[PDB]
Amino acid sequence: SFATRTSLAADLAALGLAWGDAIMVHAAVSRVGRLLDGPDTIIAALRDTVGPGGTVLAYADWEARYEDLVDDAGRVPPEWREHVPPFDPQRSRAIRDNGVLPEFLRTTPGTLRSGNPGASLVALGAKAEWFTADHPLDYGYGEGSPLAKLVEAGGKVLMLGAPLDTLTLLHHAEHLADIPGKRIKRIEVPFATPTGTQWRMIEEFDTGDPIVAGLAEDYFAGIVTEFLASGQGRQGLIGAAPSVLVDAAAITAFGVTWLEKRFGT
Amino acid sequence: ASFATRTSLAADLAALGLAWGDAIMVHAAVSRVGRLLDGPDTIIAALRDTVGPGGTVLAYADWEARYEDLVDDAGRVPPEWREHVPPFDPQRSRAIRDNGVLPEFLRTTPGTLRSGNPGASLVALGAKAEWFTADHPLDYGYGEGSPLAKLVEAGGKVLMLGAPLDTLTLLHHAEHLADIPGKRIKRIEVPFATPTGTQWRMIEEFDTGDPIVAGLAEDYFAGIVTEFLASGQGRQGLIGAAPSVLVDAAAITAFGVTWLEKRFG
Ligand SMILES: [Cl-]
Ligand SMILES: [Cl-]
Repeated sequence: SFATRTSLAADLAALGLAWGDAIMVHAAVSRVGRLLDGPDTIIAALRDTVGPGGTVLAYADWEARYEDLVDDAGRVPPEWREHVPPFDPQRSRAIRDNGVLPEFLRTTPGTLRSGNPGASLVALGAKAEWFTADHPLDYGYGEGSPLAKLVEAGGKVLMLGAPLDTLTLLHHAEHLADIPGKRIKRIEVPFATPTGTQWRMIEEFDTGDPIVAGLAEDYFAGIVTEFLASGQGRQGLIGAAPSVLVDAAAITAFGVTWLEKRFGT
Repeated sequence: ASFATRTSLAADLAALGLAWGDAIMVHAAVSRVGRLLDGPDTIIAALRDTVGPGGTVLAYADWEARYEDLVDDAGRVPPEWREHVPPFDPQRSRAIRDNGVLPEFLRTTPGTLRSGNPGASLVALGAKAEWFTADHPLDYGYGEGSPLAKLVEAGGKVLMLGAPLDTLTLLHHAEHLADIPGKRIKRIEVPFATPTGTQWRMIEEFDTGDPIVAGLAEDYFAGIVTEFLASGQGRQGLIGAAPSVLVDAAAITAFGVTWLEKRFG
């Protein structure tokens, strides 16, 4: 049978999602079961559960398919530059590699989208403007980023059936961790401007593979599983989906400690 | 792989016979097109570039209407479910994604309009978008005065861009027009969003979920299209990597009516 916006809100409240929360969601929509409005049922239920003073967020990123073309310095070959679609935070699609919910949130009326393309978040609700403002273009998973703001605001992250290694916030722990050997990525990015396309080199720690050597690609999942084993966070069903709800500040500190124990001096 | 671009796709579309000023309805299987530098949006952009500002780009939106699984044998929603069913909102309801994401991506392109009969709804973007989407009759929404009838009246075109040939929605307008006996009729209750809340209405139309009459294969539209091509009409060729078929809307409609009337008839 169908789960509804009402039934999902009951499940979310039971799992610990609280009135006024800033909630970042990662979802595997099919695992939730039958939904009367599909992915939009999830968005509506989240909004119902945090209420008007809460904020609903997701990781947008952008497709940036031209990245396959760049040279070893990260630059776009001259013959391709004119063809590459520039980033526009109001128009560029969210990436769909981990389901359609971020794109569906992006196109829900009222949603705002932050300005660092590959690190961009979407936000809908009371603090959406603040969460998406002034996203630094370099090291966009670090200080002053939407992820840093989620920690500062005491926000939460919900894995709604999503694979645990897709918890984007742990890239903020990677950025913060005092460990050596961090992998740095440099890539040229085109930005839409009223005066035309402006290209800029972006530098950040790589988030496409673990920040340091010796880790499997899915190592974030193990960090989350250890966090839960330590007695932190909450687990329960949302619809039919096994789900995990964690405090943003708590999981970030745990991930920093996890990395510093294994790679620090 | 190489990347197709909005420039290269526009060249392919012009080569296939798409013309400046055309009203073009597109059905697309994005995966058949090969690598696209801006994904499905490359296709939309190339279509707009080829027809220009005086042209119009259309697609079949429909809507998910998942509650249809709940209706009783007269098509009505049982009382315990009525409050939970998301109402149709032409500006908000997703396009159905059964035949790919392009209609939904077109729907969320700035400026696109969406017609008011949910299950028969078209999206339209361009010079005649208001006319194409206005006053869509709620009963028999594939018939007179519908966006599909208007496409025929305007001398528009239909492009199967890698799409299976039996997904040519316009041939449901031929089914509506054909003077044949035994036509199957569908009745279903539909909720509409309004300023004062949900308003329910019974909709009646010829059933477009199965062939209009008994004795036809489920994919019989595909055979009509290939017979149309075999008669010397229409154009065939690649768009990007995708085998594609471009037909005149008025011509394929008359052909399909004649095809049905010859047989049933
Ligand atoms: Cl879905
Ligand atoms: Cl379709």
